[PDB]
Amino acid sequence: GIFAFENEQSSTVAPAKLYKALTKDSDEIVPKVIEPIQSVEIVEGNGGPGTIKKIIAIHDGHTSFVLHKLDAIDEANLTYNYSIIGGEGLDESLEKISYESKILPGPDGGSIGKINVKFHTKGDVLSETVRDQAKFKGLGLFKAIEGYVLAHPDY
Repeated sequence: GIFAFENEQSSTVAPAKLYKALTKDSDEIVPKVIEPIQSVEIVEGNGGPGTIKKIIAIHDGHTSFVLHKLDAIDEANLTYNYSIIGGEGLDESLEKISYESKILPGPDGGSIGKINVKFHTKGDVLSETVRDQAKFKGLGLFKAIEGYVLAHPDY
């Protein structure tokens, strides 16, 4: 199945800066904001669509990873779509989780992060364990990065 959810988060960060942090600079910001993440490594591709990233983490004890694929990016429209396609952290019932993001202009020179998340389930049911984690999964990454940029604009 494919269960889509939409979420929106306002931010005081200027659209282009928030977008940059979420795209171009995420590899380097993420390790600083989510401690278990040691690094984010490009294992395929040269950065545009199709690129695969191995996010190396050590969830208490041993190193593991999660696989991320860039599905599309359009900086001119401040949009970027990526998916979580493998490794630990990806529920057993999911094929992958796809995110389609767009940063829109908000009032007062701030912005709005519209995140459409799609859970591609192996069955016809979205488990309550996942529908109850569609949160951390929905806006988690976004909030972490936005908070960082918010507190470290000159990063």
